[PDB]
Amino acid sequence: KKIIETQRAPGAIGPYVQGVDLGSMVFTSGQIPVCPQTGEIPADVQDQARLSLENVKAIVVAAGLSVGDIIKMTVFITDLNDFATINEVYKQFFDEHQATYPTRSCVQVARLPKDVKLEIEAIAVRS
Amino acid sequence: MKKIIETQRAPGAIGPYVQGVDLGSMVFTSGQIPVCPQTGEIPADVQDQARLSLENVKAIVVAAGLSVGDIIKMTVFITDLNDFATINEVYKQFFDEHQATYPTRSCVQVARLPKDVKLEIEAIAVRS
Amino acid sequence: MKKIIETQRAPGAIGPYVQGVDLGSMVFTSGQIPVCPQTGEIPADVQDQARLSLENVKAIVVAAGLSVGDIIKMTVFITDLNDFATINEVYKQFFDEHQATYPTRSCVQVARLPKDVKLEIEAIAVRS
Repeated sequence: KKIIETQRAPGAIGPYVQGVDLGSMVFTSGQIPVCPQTGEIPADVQDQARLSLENVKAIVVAAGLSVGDIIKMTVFITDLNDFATINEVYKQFFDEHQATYPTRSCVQVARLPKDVKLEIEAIAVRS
Repeated sequence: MKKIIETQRAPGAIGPYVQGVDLGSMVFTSGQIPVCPQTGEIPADVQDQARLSLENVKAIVVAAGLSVGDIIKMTVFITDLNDFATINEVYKQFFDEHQATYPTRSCVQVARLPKDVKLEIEAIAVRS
Repeated sequence: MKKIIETQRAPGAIGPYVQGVDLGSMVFTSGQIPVCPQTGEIPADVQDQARLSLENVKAIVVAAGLSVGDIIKMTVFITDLNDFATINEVYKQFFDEHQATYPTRSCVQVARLPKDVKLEIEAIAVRS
């Protein structure tokens, strides 16, 4: 049960840690497209998708793991019109790390913290 | 242990995901929607939709060497809580049919789901 | 080891699910809504609702021989983000009171929750 803390993901606002490392398994919090330095949210969905993804990556790498060890994601979205765009980014993100795609759920919710267009949580394994 | 689960008995991974992953001790499925594995059709009735997602979950869990009775956790994202009595009747019947202990569950009403399905079901199965 | 968890300190199961599953290394809870185990009722105020879901989670985790400080991941499903600051405050004091480090967390606003409660909270806890 080790806590994960990285400056390459946005710092914890409220009463949660960025990640927890259980030994075999790493769980991230839901990541939103907040810039870890500036605290800013990009306006385009394609930039939001990339930034949530990077924020997930940061926590997983801080645990000593890679993109390729992510086995499950959930993508919470606010607008299905954004779906093909989010998918393209999500695909390029995995391809660039030469990593097979995780398992995945994807649901459109009513609203997300800070009115972002998406939120991504992950589960990675050590081997 | 990481092994990708791939089956013709569940609908083909359309976008950037795999249907299931087998970690040895645990199996995770992608969220299963009511898409017919052979025809790509979405049944119109919520009873048939409920039944079809559960069957798709089954197909992936079985392709891993497991069964429905190994399912320990499900999340059931739905678009109408008024459908809930019917979903729940189908869902009870499914575990019963398979002589399976009921898993833990969360059920929430979301805004909308891929391909305008009424439910999406993700599952976690353990080996022993 | 697939042990069903059963406690009277959380509302009894109302359908095809169990309150919790103990796998040995981890414990998964069903999604907990703010129904009082003794009255079957829902308090109107969201601080009360948040506290109660959290107590209900704790009742199951504790039935497995674990404690609040062993909870590693929560998903908080809410129907109104305007409730969020209030829910956080209650959620934080809950963990502080138990001297527990905060779990990882996802928080989304859904459209509707069973019995029209304001939030629903599921958990995962680990033994070691």
